[PDB]
Amino acid sequence: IAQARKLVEQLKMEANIDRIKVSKAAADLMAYCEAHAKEDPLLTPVPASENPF
Amino acid sequence: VQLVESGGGLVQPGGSRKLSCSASGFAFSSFGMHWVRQAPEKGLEWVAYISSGSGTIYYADTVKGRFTISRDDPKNTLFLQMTSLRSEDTAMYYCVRSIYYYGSSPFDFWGQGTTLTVSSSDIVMTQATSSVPVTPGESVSISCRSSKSLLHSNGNTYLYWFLQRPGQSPQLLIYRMSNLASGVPDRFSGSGSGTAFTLTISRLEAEDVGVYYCMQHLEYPLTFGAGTKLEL
Amino acid sequence: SAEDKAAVERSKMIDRNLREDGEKAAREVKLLLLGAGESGKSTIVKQMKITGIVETHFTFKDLHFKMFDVGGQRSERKKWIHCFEGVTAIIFCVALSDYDLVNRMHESMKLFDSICNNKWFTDTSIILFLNKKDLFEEKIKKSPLTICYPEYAGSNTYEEAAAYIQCQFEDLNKRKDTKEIYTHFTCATDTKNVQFVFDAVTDVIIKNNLKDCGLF
Amino acid sequence: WVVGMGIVMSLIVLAIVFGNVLVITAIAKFERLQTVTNYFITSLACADLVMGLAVVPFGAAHILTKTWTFGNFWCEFWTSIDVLCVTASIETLCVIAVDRYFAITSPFKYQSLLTKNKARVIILMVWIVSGLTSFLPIQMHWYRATHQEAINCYAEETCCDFFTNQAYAIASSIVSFYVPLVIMVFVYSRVFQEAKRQLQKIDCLKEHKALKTLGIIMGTFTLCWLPFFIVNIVHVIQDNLIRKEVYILLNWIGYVNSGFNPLIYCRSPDFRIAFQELLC
Amino acid sequence: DQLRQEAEQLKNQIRDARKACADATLSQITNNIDPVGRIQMRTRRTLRGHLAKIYAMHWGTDSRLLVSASQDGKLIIWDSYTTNKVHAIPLRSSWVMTCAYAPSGNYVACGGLDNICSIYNLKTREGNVRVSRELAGHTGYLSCCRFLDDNQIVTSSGDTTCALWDIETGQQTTTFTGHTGDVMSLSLAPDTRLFVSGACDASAKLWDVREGMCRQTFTGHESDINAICFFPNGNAFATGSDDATCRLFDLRADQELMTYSHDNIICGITSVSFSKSGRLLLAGYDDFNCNVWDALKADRAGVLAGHDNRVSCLGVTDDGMAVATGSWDSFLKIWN
Ligand SMILES: COc1ccc(Sc2ccc(S(=O)(=O)N(C)C(C)C)cc2C(=O)N[C@@H](CC(=O)NCC(=O)O)Cc2ccc(C(C)(C)C)cc2)cc1
Ligand SMILES: Oc1ccc([C@@H](O)CNCCCCCCOCCCCc2ccccc2)cc1O
Ligand SMILES: CC(C)CCC[C@@H](C)[C@H]1CC[C@H]2[C@@H]3CC=C4C[C@@H](O)CC[C@]4(C)[C@H]3CC[C@]12C
Ligand SMILES: CC(C)CCC[C@@H](C)[C@H]1CC[C@H]2[C@@H]3CC=C4C[C@@H](O)CC[C@]4(C)[C@H]3CC[C@]12C
Ligand SMILES: CC(C)CCC[C@@H](C)[C@H]1CC[C@H]2[C@@H]3CC=C4C[C@@H](O)CC[C@]4(C)[C@H]3CC[C@]12C
Repeated sequence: IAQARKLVEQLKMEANIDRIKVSKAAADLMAYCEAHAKEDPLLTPVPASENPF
Repeated sequence: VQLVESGGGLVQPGGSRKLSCSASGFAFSSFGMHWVRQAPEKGLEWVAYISSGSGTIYYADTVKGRFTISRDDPKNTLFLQMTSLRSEDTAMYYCVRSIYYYGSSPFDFWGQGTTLTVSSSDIVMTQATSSVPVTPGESVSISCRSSKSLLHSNGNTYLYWFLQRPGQSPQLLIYRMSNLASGVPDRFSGSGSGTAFTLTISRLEAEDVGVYYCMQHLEYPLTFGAGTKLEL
Repeated sequence: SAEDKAAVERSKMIDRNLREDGEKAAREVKLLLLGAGESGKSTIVKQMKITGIVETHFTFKDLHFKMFDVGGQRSERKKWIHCFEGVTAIIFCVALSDYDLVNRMHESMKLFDSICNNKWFTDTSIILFLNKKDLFEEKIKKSPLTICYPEYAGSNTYEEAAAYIQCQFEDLNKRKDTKEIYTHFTCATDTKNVQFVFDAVTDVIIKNNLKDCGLF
Repeated sequence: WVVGMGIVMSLIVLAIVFGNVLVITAIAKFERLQTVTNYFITSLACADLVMGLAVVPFGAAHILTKTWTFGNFWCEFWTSIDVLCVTASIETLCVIAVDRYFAITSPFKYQSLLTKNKARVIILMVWIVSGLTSFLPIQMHWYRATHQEAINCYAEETCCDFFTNQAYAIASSIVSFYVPLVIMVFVYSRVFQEAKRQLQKIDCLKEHKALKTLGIIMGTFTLCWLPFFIVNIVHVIQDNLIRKEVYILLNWIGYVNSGFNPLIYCRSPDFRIAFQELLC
Repeated sequence: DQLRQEAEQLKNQIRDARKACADATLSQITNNIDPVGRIQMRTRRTLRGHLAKIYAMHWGTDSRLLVSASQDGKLIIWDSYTTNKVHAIPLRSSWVMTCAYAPSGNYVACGGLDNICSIYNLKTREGNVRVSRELAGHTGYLSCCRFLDDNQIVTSSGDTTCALWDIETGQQTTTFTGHTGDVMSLSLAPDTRLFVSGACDASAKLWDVREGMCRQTFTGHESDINAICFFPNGNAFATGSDDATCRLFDLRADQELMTYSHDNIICGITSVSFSKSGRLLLAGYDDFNCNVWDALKADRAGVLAGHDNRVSCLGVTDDGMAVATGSWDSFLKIWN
């Protein structure tokens, strides 16, 4: 009974949170992925003159 | 951290000497040790080098076959045995610690050295000027030149700028031509390209007067510059 | 390749030190100690010279033993047991005078079953110690043993009660062809457990050596 | 006829060289395989490597051409190196067996006195005694077979046939094969005693593996080198009983044991990982 | 007590406004773009100095140095370019479980079954590495360690509690207590303003560093979870459990976004890491080999099969040059 009030208070604090559409989130992730594709050495192999390994 | 040298003094020509360098405050077994000398009226001159673990020993042409180096890790000392001394060996000797790994700053701490008075293909480093009079509060720039490119294929330049104050042992100002040492104010800076380097001091203050030195660490032997004297 | 040679020398020195330490740490016996609530786990430690994990170091006949006790740390045992995979032996401790207390011996048997059939310990040997024998001598002459074992049928005295308990221990491990269980009877006095541990470790090491050469 | 036998000779040369170079490279490159035990194995590989370099190809040249293309120097060197390699291989096998026995019998006391210095001393002693029975009695002509055919083939420059007297045909076989055979059989019987005692203590199904391993280890060494080392005694014990063809055949049957040995003595999981890494 | 049904209806209301915003999944929007193709990475380097099971490692900020620890009782610093050993630090408690590297490059952290998190100083004036601090106060094994700044550190322990410390004094500045099991992993946001942790409760919690109170809770796994990493944009993260599956959650939407799993795999996950562009997701398995997935299309892009035992740790540099994997085989390898 000691932790029940704390659990209720914590969940009530977690209750009021604004949420965004999942489609907008997917679009944002895809846009971030596309806008940084050039500087991705593992995604696009670069010539061995630039590889430090 | 301190290094104390002993064994110097008056040596008859052709004699022998045995110089000691006692370390305290750091792990002497993880540091390579250099002996470097300076003439009473000239610049510094690299003498000898011993690695960590006695694996490698390096000399110079003037000293090879006469000067030998050794160390005692349990007793934490460095030793230099000198045989067949000539008049050219009259100098002041400094025991320098140096540690080599990725990002280390070698040649950082110097001892007080000891005096030695005797009765009676190398890369060339040059200093354009021998003395520069400048009033305090201004900015100064000093140039050093080399006979070969110091830019290794890995991508770093092995140039070192040091200072010796009047009546004091030297100290590391900048290492690898662009990196500032520890305990050094940010007003100092260094730059340059192949065979042309410039050390720039901005907002000159007191105690900055002394002698600046440029040295290379591309291969052994390490060659010192002439050094420029900055005085009021 | 100018001052990288000194870096290579430093790396080689580090390699030499690591190799020497690894060689020194491979000829040292490591035992894992398990017990229960007031089961005498701390009692056996007294005979040897001797936070969350407790380490005990001792030497016997020029052999170095490191005993690791994990009873102090309480958490999900599934998440850290595999760190002890590869130990030489598991020293299990059981209190012989807890047959009627409370239920306790049933929990001890459940824990022994759980620890004896771990995928990480599928080839590890167990040295089992039985404590509180002296009190168990007269704790059974005033109370029947059937309280903890209702399906038991035998005369109530120490000589065969101890044998029944020992045989009850052995009927838990299912890897009978892979591991061997060593059982011993001891009390607070009569300091002879060190010989038992030494002999069990010698036998385990001999078996491992035989398995290495292709035999066994 | 000649083409096929030459082809199989080249095949065994290639197999021996490949196995030995693989083992030596695997031991030399990686640092986890430089244990005190593996040192012994290294020696064996060395004593085998020369088989693929300066013994078998020279024998092929001597046999296929039916004559010796060199004279009075390469014949003696070839014979001495052959004897050296054979003796070194057999005594390395014996040392491996003795090490296994000492490890099985008393582990704790044994591992406290097996320093790398002692292993190096043992290997050096093995190679020195192998050399003493090959180069010393051959280059100084200590055998010196004395009959008409022996003198005739000593004289002219094309008869590279190995002739021996009663001496060096008994002592060389004793040192090379018989004493190691006795030591190995005694050691393996003693080891099998505890290998069976430990299995019987728990109680029979797992004893088959022990018998199979012991049988392979002893049989591959014995069936290869025993017929040659008994006919070697016999042809000097009583003449006009053994022809040269069977002598050569048995000697080559002994030779192939060297190529066999890597597959037997290098089955450790670390060795398997190293080999897989090397051959991808 | 009415509190039980009150909490039940509150949870029902929480789950009510969690699918009304899920009009569409990550797929059906990413199906139009072209796939990555085939990823053929090769072992450029093999770092072989450890003599036991490697349990964790961390990449330096300059993407050339790393640190690794095993059960041998030592943790060592690797120069990833020339394959050189810079430092070798022997620690007192050999039961290591985690590692961390200071963003400034001055300090390293450790901690295992000894309930203590040790902080070592790399750049001293005496030439050797000495232990600078011993954070104590946990009652369970240290599971993870991350550096916030040169003076702050967040730790996760096997006693259900996370703790934000203050290395200068050594006291727990803040304590986070919201789980019911053991917290296994930890990951910091790019801006170091908030972090997320995951526990044996098959759940993850989003903790604000300043206020020290949990913000959001994420569920969906079926077993203990062992790895957490943030997306480079900082608005999503990825989890990997013993369920032999991984999945990526969203902070703003506040539910599951997409799961990655295959029928062949039956073994659990041990490590997770991302890539600079956020296009491919690494994942270390108990199959002794690690996989590379297309983070958008959920497709097996590559397999880095080069280990003999299970891969325990996995990391990707800050500039994206390479990816390092370490396993119980005692060898860690760099792939490019
Ligand atoms: C092929 O792999 C080999 C490895 C090592 C050896 S050696 C050796 C072997 C066994 C014993 S054991 O005590 O009988 N023994 C059965 C115990 C394990 C119980 C003693 C020594 C020994 O070191 N004896 C020392 C005495 C000693 O130092 N201690 C005796 C002891 O510990 O009891 C005298 C000695 C040393 C070395 C050599 C050579 C030159 C062959 C290397 C000869 C004699 C030989 C071969
Ligand atoms: O100690 C020993 C150790 C090792 C060995 C073996 O390696 C021997 N290798 C050398 C034989 C080279 C092959 C061709 C020589 O052919 C000459 C046949 C004459 C023999 C003969 C005599 C009478 C009748 C018929 C044949 C021998 C050892 O004795
Ligand atoms: C006639 C020719 C073949 C003789 C050649 C001698 C060679 C093959 C013999 C003589 C000394 C022997 C070495 C003796 C010492 C060592 C160092 C030890 O740590 C591993 C074995 C090793 C490396 C032995 C390998 C074989 C060896 C090198
Ligand atoms: C076959 C011969 C010529 C070469 C092989 C030599 C080795 C394997 C054999 C020959 C004589 C043997 C030794 C005989 C005498 C001793 C001293 C004794 O206190 C312990 C065993 C020990 C140390 C034996 C070890 C193995 C041994 C050294
Ligand atoms: C692999 C190494 C260690 C084997 C060394 C074995 C030594 C003992 C053997 C191999 C070569 C042999 C020498 C070979 C050549 C000669 C010169 C000859 O006119 C008399 C014998 C003599 C002097 C031999 C003495 C013994 C000898 C030196």
